[PDB]
Amino acid sequence: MPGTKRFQHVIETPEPGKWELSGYEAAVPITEKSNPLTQDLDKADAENIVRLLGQCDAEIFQEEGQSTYQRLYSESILTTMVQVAGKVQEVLKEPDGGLVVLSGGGTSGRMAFLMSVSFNQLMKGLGQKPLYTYLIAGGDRSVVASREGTEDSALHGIEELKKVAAGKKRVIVIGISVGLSAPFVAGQMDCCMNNTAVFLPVLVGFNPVSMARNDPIEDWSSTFRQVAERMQKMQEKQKAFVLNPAIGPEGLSGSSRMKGGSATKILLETLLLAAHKTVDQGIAASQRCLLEILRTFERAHQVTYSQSPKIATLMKSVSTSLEKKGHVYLVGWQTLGIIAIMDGVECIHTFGADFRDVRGFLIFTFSQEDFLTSILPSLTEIDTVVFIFTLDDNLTEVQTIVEQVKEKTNHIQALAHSTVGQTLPIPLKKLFPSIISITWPLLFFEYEGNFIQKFQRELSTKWVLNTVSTGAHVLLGKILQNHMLDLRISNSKLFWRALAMLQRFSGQSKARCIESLLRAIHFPQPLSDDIRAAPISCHVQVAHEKEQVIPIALLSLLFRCSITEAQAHLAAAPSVCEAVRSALA
Ligand SMILES: C[C@](O)(c1ccc(-c2ccc(S(=O)(=O)c3ccc(N)nc3)cc2)cc1)C(F)(F)F
Ligand SMILES: O=P(O)(O)OC[C@@H](O)[C@@H](O)[C@H](O)[C@@H](O)CO
Repeated sequence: MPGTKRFQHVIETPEPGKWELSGYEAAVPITEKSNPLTQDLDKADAENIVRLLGQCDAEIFQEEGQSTYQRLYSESILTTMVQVAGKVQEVLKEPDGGLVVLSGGGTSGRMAFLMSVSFNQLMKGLGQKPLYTYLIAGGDRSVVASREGTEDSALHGIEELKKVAAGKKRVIVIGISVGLSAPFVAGQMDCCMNNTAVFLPVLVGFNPVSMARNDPIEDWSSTFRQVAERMQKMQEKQKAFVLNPAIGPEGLSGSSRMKGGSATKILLETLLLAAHKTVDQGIAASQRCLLEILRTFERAHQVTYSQSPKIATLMKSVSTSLEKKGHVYLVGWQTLGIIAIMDGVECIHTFGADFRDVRGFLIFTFSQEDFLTSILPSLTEIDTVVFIFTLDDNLTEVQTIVEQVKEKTNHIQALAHSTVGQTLPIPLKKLFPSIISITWPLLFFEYEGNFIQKFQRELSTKWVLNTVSTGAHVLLGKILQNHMLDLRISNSKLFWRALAMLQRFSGQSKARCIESLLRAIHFPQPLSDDIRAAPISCHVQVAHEKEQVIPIALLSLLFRCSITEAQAHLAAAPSVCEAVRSALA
């Protein structure tokens, strides 16, 4: 019937109590699963939230149990890292006409960008031509914007890839998609396999290939799953690689910007840095070199969450200022500035939040005086401003701006990275009472810009900011158990996530859930056979423009009522969240 094929890959809602034994659960990709640790994240206070997310992050480093999924420290994965470092070396010997592309959508694209800069700095420092570039769904602008809609085209991915691979002779394309999901990446990987002379694809994500996305892509014939099964067959001959350790579900379900983006850096910085540092030594990359780097990243998690209490306190002050209706400013220097802007932007699509609600700044790129002149005026009693820097930064630029803001704010906390035995200028630097000092043991780096120290700090800041931004919103009651129910449908994945969430919270059939969602999306237009059979992109395009799509659809299901009736009830309620939670009860 109309729509059957569009919706075929969707599994039926299991009966009450049979969610386990249906094996609906067994087919939910790890990246989409509910994390058991965060069952009650919506009831944790600020310190528990910090404890719970630090613990979810720790799962990146958990080793394989004895019939189960390969993980970061499993031998098959590390061996694949080794072989990939190998192939990157080949290109580093023959830079002429060589290129290395790091590509993803959303946060995968963001992570790509940072890494491409770093390894370009590193080749610069050695006086070598930069060989890295990045690709991101929707073009360069996407690096620092909420543009969730742009990942759904495989021709787009391929076009970007063809632009940059210009007239190169040897191209490594590292397609990153946490969910093994983005059609932007799938097209690149497939195109690489049709020209193996030139291209070597390397696919990075965090699901087993058996769980890779398998619904049709609108502008492409193969599914991500097919593309990844075929890359895996090519790996036996070293013409493709799939690098896909499980890292366990996200603490906020399906929020792959968190563990996923972190694991992307951990995994790729490790491997790229091993490759570089072993070419000039005339020595193959080896498990042992990678391990050293992985264990350093693992210490970085411990070190970072040593500051949990003060992490929780920044949480409380970010949530407060949002709860009144203030804004939160994230002020950082060099690469940590960039990461700040990335965090704030991601809050737009992740929590429905305004661009002003949690925004980042680099010294979006506003110089010292420029920030003092334009932004400084807009501050208020109830706002919160966060300073993020190292002791290597230019602390006269720092303290100035802090001085200025201190008058207008009072809620300022800060995030400071030091090697042990560095001190804070002004012992009266008690402009910040009780800082989040994060102090890094001395380590034996040998490259000029000390790249291992940069990656540690970036990763640690990422974790802090991710945990704060995410925690501040959970405190406001915007998250249900460990799901963001009220998201904005802006791509096909988000559309499947919504339908999934409707089945889980209603317990009602697939067909009912699908019908409610399409009615909520296209109201006031009734369901027609065309709408039922339309490409998912049609539903996305319409839903992306509306508010409360998913809650309305869930209310209509729970009260077994019309869309007209569910909107009226929502408008009659004190808030979306209360309407939903009391309807659930
Ligand atoms: C955990 C939960 O059941 C759930 C179950 C499934 C999904 C989900 C399942 C599949 C998709 S998807 O976009 O089709 C997809 C995405 C990635 C992938 N590798 N495979 C499929 C998106 C979301 C999301 C959530 C619920 F409780 F949240 F509903
Ligand atoms: O890396 P994937 O699975 O291809 O996901 C790509 C993007 O959808 C994803 O990073 C999204 O922007 C984030 O908001 C999810 O937290």
